[PDB]
Amino acid sequence: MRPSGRKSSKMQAFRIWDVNQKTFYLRNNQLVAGYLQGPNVNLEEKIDVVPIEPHALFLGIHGGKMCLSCVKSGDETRLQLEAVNITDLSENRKQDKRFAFIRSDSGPTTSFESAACPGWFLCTAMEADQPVSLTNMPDEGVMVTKFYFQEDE
Repeated sequence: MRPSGRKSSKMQAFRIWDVNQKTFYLRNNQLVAGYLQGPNVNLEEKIDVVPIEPHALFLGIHGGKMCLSCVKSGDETRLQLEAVNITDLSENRKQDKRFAFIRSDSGPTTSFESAACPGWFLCTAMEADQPVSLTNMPDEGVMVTKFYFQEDE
């Protein structure tokens, strides 16, 4: 999540998929898993990745100022693209609250911790219909917390 800064100096545009012919992609309000629907490339998964110091912090852009955060739905909290209506306030480091992620990249594939140290846990749906999921339990036969990390187009 960066408001331009230096001109022509590397935009951090990020995309996520997996080697079993599966991809992450936004339709209206959620990043769908594996392979649902994409008729003539009307999706655009490019998000700006900003780190605290060792890779972990937050995500933002998806067309025009949509911030990927751990949002509060009363008692529950899931991954959401909230519309940020301010170009001046953009966090470089930030403290532990329901808004960051620990990106645990084990060489070619990662996992997403939520809030940051406490909060919610790293997975995504297995087949072509449900989305990205910050769950209540680890990988004890649950979902896909082993997904490949790709940059730009």
